[PDB]
Amino acid sequence: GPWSGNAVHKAEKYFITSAKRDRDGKLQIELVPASGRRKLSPTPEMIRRLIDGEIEIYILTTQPDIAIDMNKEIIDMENRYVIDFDKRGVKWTMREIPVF
Amino acid sequence: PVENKNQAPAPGKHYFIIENLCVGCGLCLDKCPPKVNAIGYKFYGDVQEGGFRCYIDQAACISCSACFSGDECPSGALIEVLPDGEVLDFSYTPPERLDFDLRFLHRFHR
Amino acid sequence: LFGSNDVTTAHSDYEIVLEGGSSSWGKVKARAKVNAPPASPLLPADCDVKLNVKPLDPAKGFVRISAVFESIVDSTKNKLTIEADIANETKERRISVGEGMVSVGDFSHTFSFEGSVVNLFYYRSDAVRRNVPNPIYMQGRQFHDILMKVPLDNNDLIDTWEGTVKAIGSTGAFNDWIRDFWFIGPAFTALNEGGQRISRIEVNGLNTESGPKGPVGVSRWRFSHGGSGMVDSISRWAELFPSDKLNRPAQVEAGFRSDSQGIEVKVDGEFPGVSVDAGGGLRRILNHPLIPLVHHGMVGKFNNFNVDAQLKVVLPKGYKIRYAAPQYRSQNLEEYRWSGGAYARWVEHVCKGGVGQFEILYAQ
Amino acid sequence: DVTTAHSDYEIVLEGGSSSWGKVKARAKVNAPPASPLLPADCDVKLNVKPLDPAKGFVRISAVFESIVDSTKNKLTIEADIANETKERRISVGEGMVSVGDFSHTFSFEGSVVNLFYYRSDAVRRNVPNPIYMQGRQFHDILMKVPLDNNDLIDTWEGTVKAIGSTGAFNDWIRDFWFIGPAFTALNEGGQRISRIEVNGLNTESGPKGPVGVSRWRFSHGGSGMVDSISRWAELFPSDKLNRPAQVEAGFRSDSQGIEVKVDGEFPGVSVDAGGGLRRILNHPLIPLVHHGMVGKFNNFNVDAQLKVVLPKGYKIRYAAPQYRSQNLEEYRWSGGAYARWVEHVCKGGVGQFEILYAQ
Amino acid sequence: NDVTTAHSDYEIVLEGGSSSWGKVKARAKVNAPPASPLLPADCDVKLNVKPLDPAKGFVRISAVFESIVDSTKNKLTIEADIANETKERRISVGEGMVSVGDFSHTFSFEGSVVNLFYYRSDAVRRNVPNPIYMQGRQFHDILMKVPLDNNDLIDTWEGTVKAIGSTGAFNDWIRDFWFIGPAFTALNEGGQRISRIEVNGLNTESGPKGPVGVSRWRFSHGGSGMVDSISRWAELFPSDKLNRPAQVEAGFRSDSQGIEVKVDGEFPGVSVDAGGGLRRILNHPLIPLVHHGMVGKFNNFNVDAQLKVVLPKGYKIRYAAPQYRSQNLEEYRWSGGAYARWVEHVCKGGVGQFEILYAQ
Ligand code: BCL
Ligand code: BCL
Ligand code: BCL
Ligand code: BCL
Ligand code: BCL
Ligand code: BCL
Ligand code: BCL
Ligand code: BCL
Ligand code: SF4
Ligand code: SF4
Repeated sequence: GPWSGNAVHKAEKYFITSAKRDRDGKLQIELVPASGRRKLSPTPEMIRRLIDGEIEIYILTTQPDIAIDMNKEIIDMENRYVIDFDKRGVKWTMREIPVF
Repeated sequence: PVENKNQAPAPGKHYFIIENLCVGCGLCLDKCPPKVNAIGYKFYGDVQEGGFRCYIDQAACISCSACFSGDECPSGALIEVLPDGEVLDFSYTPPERLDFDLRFLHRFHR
Repeated sequence: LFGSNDVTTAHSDYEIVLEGGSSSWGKVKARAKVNAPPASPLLPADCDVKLNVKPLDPAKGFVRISAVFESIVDSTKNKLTIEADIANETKERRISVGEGMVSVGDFSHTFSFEGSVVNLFYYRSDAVRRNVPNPIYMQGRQFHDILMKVPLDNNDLIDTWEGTVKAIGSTGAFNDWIRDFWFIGPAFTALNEGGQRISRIEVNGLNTESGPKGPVGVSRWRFSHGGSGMVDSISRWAELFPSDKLNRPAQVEAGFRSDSQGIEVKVDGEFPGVSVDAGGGLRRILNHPLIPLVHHGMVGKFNNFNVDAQLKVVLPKGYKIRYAAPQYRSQNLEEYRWSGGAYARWVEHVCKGGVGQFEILYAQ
Repeated sequence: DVTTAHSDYEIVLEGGSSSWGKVKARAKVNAPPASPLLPADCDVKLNVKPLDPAKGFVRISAVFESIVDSTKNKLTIEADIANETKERRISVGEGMVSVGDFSHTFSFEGSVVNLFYYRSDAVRRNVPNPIYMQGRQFHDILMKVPLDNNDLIDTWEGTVKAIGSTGAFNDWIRDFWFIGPAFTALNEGGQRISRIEVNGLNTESGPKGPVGVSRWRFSHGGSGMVDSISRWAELFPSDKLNRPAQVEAGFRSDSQGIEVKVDGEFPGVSVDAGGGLRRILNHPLIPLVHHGMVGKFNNFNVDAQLKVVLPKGYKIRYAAPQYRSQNLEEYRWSGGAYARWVEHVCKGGVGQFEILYAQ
Repeated sequence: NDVTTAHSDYEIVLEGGSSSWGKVKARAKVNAPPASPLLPADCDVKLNVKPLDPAKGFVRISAVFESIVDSTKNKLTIEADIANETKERRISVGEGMVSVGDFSHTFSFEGSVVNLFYYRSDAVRRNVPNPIYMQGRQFHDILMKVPLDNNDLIDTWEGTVKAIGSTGAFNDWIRDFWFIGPAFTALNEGGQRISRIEVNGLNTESGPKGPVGVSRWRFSHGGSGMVDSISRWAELFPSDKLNRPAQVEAGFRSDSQGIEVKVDGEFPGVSVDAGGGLRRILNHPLIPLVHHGMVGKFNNFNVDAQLKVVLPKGYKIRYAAPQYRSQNLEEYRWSGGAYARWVEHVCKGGVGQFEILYAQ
């Protein structure tokens, strides 16, 4: 179980690259697993996996913010973004360079 | 009859760190050359509750890749972005496997 | 002294629990651990196969099968789920209506299919069935008329559909070269190595229809699967389909895990067609289909191995074993266990693809 | 225990005036057979008598008495065969099958035109020993089968109905033609058989009632691995035949093992590879591959010996792995390398064993 | 005396940087008899590639097959210019000479190979990180000219003229002629299906010193994914990666006692970026594996194999399957164990993968 795949992640960690908001919304939002060999698209089957809990997609910070107000605009702590508006999504924070 | 000659001796970059995932162990600091000093501790609160994390100064950090190639991160916060944009928690993650156990009926493990 | 050293080892266990009376039901539990490397170009391949089946109302038949394949290959997750009602219209024809879905990694597509399979032996001679006790080889041919409809919700489906529409009209050799596409891997080799021949498909006209639940590509095509005689899908049409034996639901939870150091196979199953009645009041475990053996022969001859194989036929109290060649090693009052010696030789024979017989005849 | 195959081989050669040879082979292997029907006890007797060598017509009598799954089936053929030309052969004969209780007679008149794809003197001059010679064989066979049994009549009616419909019947008769893995053996041996051409399916009056007339043609392939096209003149030593030649080969196969007994006195065992050298006939490759597909199925240790008795005054000069023992006039191949070659050919190896003997 | 063992040494010296440009040194010896009715069978093959012009993209390849079989010497030399016009269509212009015994014929050829994959789905390439089984079709169109300077050669051309003009089934039997012997089996064991050819032209124009027979013909190779030529067409031709004249010598000698093989040479394309930042030593082409298994199944053998992958400094192997036994801090060594089982696997025709992933 844990030894299969990356041992840190309970669910498959799918980071979201900065594919965004450059051509009719850029529906081909780039989802990349922790393995990183493949580069998938956000098809409804990936959403089925994500709601199944087997995978979990995460937004990074140090990049052009990915449709940050067009995907979802809940900004209570700036990290309340959800895809199907009832997702309970989690954002990865990186104040890498802006902090001392 | 005739054959040709043979010889055969065989026989006889822009690395980032996710502070949400980072736990503040600082092996990146040990893996960084002292002349650069890219890895640095940032303190948030009580040390025993996670407290300080680590950060990279992008301008100072110039494509050494020692941190990630060392593969010393326990938390997987040390990430590498690629020119095409893929992100790597680890250099080589083990493959995901469909796990289900084996029990022979007549063997002693049944 | 001995030759062919440095052999690997395969440890295998099998159990066939038969059911007494007119019920030909069996419970097959098999385990295998092989230390030989697999023949997978994408080696880390683990597949779990859940084949459920349920008796729908037998007024018209239409037993319902439900197959779920989940395969992780090179850390690529694939899942195929098919639920289909299948019914033997007559002894030669079969008609099915079903739905299903594939899902590889990210791309998934659902299909709704109907299918008329007309299976005809190249000959039905009274003399043959009069003279032979059990014809294992039987020449014949299947004709599948398959109408499959797929909503083109994904853009990949749309591009592929446009490509296929252009191809079927631009090239008449498509009907041939589609066979080249039809075998994804070494299946083209296994086709001729298994005795199967596949005729050029005859398209009846694939067309798109505007569906409220997404546009649907509806493709109707017929293809002919001829058999040299080794093919279970043709020669054993009477079998392969528990038309009246499904008085109870049945299941299979098979699976394997294959990686650079080994293969791990676990099969649990309940099958209604394990036992076949024979002449003289004898009943036997069904003759092994030869397509499995031959198709396994391609990969079974890649390493030299020694097999430690056990098999337990839990025979019903009302039956006594007969005509067992190889013979049984351990004799219980009702159970019968084959292991070692000649049976081990047979296991090594069929692991490499040898189509040999393991006649086990049980009777009252 | 362990699968160990013991094979005792011996060949005795006449020389000078004859290319004849007497062969005895006793094989016993513990591996199970690859027959879906387990017990198979078959005996084969082939007797070729020179009816007339001047005419070229030699009479081959072939009886195959087999017991498979407690079913006794006996095939028999008698055929006068003659080379009309070096490319075309003509056969006229009669036979019958005796499968179980069913039995049917057939009278066959056939012509086989074995044409080479290419015949180049450049190829003939260099690379002298021709093995992979490709060619096409056009077989045209007319079969007369008396329709007596009502099941037989039903079969005849079924086939004449199947030829009325089923425009692709010629291609699918190939799938019917080969009961089991023989369709795979087509490709394994390299032969590709084309769609047959049925010149005529008809009935004809006769003393035994109607006789089904079946004239049909087909084409045996041209890879070159198959030896029917590569050695067209070698397989048929009509000129070298002057006495009856007899081969009795029988195998008894139980799940416990296979026991083979072969006793064959035949012409054509010695062929002159070059000037002053006589060679044992080169191994046909189609049997090697067709039996290798079966022999690959089980690991085995090998105990093999080969005894060669030459014509008096001849000695072995060149040899694939040399003879293990040599008595005067007797050579014995055994030990390591010969066992390696035997294990090679059991599993389908087409490697050579070039035994050259000279006066 | 009864033991048959295979002794093999392998050395893969990769070079630093994005370009692989690796050197392969392989020695092999096996006591099993060869699967060749003509023995002894000796062969020397020299393949040297030279960058003719980087701006034009033209590369030049010379292959010299020298062989001795049954005390007969055959030599196929061929110099060719390969040029990638498009990612599907590729052109070739070359000249060569086949000398068998006293006979010798020179040939020239213009040739276009158009390789088209059946499925160009973005879904498959998006999901599968390592595409192995890629179906497709290669259309070859070859115009080959040979001086008819020999009477036997003239006879061959004349007989072929009549053969083409007489039989309409010639396009099927020409495959039997071309696939001489076990080759016709191998194409079925490797997923290769060959369509009937089409003879566009068959004519003769005469040069002042002798006649020239010109034959233009097309054929269609068809790969069911297992074929290296189709599935790895891009990995086939690393012309962009080639700036230095690369070359490989390969000689195998086959007496009935044993087979001895030596393959020494450098060439690009050994390692490709598999994604995820790890360079992968290229996947094994499966056609060699199955075609060699065809003859390797014929006998059993003990395995004594040793592979020595020489990484360039600064790079480490992150994945090996099976694992490396020993490491010299730059050289990773696979000797015995599951690597021996994998060597047995591939010798007998196994298509199992050996994932060598290495990175900075
Ligand atoms: C060295 C010899 C070894 C050995 C070495 C190997 C090697 C080497 C390989 C295997 C492989 C396998 N072996 Mg093994 N194996 C040994 C002995 C065993 C034993 C045992 C001890 O009893 C068992 C239980 C097995 C069992 C298995 C399987 C787990 C596996 C093949 C899966 C298969 O069925 O796919 C079924 C596949 C298909 C049906 C093909 C699908 C593709 C084609 C294009 C489509 C076909 C038609 C389609 C399905 C029709 C659908 C529609 C119809 C309506 C139904 N082997 C011996 C001792 N084994 C192989 C494996 O899978 O590796 C990962 C493999 O590579
Ligand atoms: C595999 C060898 C033959 C073959 C032989 C058969 C046979 C035999 C049958 C069909 C049937 C069907 N075939 Mg088919 N068919 C093949 C190739 C194909 C291909 C293709 C690969 O392109 C397609 C699209 C089809 C299409 C179809 C459908 C029209 C139809 C119903 C499918 C369905 O219910 O599956 C559902 C999917 C499965 C259940 C997946 C698993 C398949 C395996 C083979 C089942 C093994 C059973 C196991 C040993 C015992 C299970 C016990 C459990 C308790 C259930 N065939 C090849 C040529 N085909 C059926 C029919 O006639 O319908 C009218 C039928 O009876
Ligand atoms: C669409 C496919 C076809 C079909 C194709 C075949 C073929 C072909 C064969 C059978 C065989 C059998 N099938 Mg069926 N069969 C169909 C319909 C059915 C139904 C049903 C009412 O739906 C049932 C319950 C059965 C039940 C059975 C048994 C009578 C018999 C196996 C007995 C044995 O001991 O198995 C014990 C077997 C197991 C322990 C192994 C099971 C292995 C795996 C799980 C299934 C086989 C396929 C392949 C290896 C794996 C998946 C590959 C792809 C992902 C599809 N069939 C459908 C319509 N079936 C086999 C038999 O022996 O025929 C005489 C056989 O070869
Ligand atoms: C594991 C390795 C084992 C081994 C494994 C096996 C196995 C396993 C089997 C055999 C089988 C056989 N083996 Mg063995 N065998 C070993 C060692 C040997 C040795 C030896 C070293 O001395 C010998 C001589 C043999 C010899 C034999 C044969 C007696 C037998 C196959 C009969 C045959 O000719 O059918 C030839 C039959 C054909 C030609 C039939 C063709 C059918 C088709 C449909 C008809 C097409 C048309 C027809 C050809 C046309 C002819 C036209 C006329 C020319 C006019 N084995 C090694 C050590 N062997 C088989 C056996 O005995 O079966 C019961 C078998 O399954
Ligand atoms: C085997 C490869 C080829 C083949 C190659 C040849 C060759 C070569 C010859 C024929 C010949 C004949 N072929 Mg044919 N033929 C094949 C398959 C067929 C089939 C079929 C059902 O597939 C048919 C209908 C025929 C029809 C016929 C007949 C018209 C004719 C005489 C047969 C005979 O007397 O057999 C009787 C059968 C027996 C004697 C048993 C034969 C066993 C083996 C194959 C040969 C004997 C040698 C044996 C190894 C050692 C014994 C030595 C003894 C002294 C004989 N062939 C396949 C496709 N055929 C002959 C001819 O040209 O006729 C005009 C001929 O010379
Ligand atoms: C081998 C499997 C396929 C095949 C696949 C390919 C591939 C792959 C290529 C060609 C190409 C060519 N093909 Mg082709 N082709 C085959 C059969 C044929 C036949 C025939 C009747 O047998 C003919 C006439 C041709 C004709 C031709 C030419 C038009 C052209 C250049 C040949 C040349 O320079 O060779 C010179 C001779 C050789 C170099 C001899 C050795 C060949 C082997 C295959 C090389 C392997 C290299 C080794 C693994 C690594 C070497 C490192 C070295 C440093 C280079 N092909 C079969 C069916 N064909 C090329 C092209 O597209 O041209 C436009 C090309 O890329
Ligand atoms: C032991 C072998 C491994 C394995 C090893 C490999 C290897 C190695 C390769 C692939 C490749 C592929 N495999 Mg895989 N893969 C396995 C299991 C699966 C399963 C699954 C059971 O869930 C699926 C869906 C797939 C799917 C795929 C694709 C991602 C890809 C081929 C693309 C293509 O052109 O296909 C087209 C395929 C078809 C034309 C064949 C026909 C499809 C099926 C059989 C049709 C019948 C379906 C159904 C049962 C019928 C009834 C319903 C009908 C609607 C009537 N694999 C098993 C476990 N796979 C290749 C790759 O990625 O290529 C880039 C590759 O190199
Ligand atoms: C005319 C031939 C074709 C062609 C056909 C093929 C085929 C087919 C294959 C390769 C393969 C390879 N080729 Mg190439 N290739 C062509 C052009 C080139 C050029 C170039 C710029 O000219 C270069 C540098 C290469 C380089 C390469 C490598 C990237 C790769 C082998 C990797 C390895 O480690 O091999 C290890 C090295 C070897 C084992 C050395 C082999 C040396 C011998 C002398 C050549 C092979 C002989 C073969 C077995 C028999 C041929 C007999 C025929 C009758 C001619 N190719 C030309 C245009 N090449 C393989 C690969 O993986 O492709 C992706 C592959 O499958
Ligand atoms: S990449 Fe180099 S500079 Fe940047 S943190 Fe690592 S060691 Fe320091
Ligand atoms: S190694 Fe990982 S946990 Fe430790 S300081 Fe670096 S990023 Fe944080």
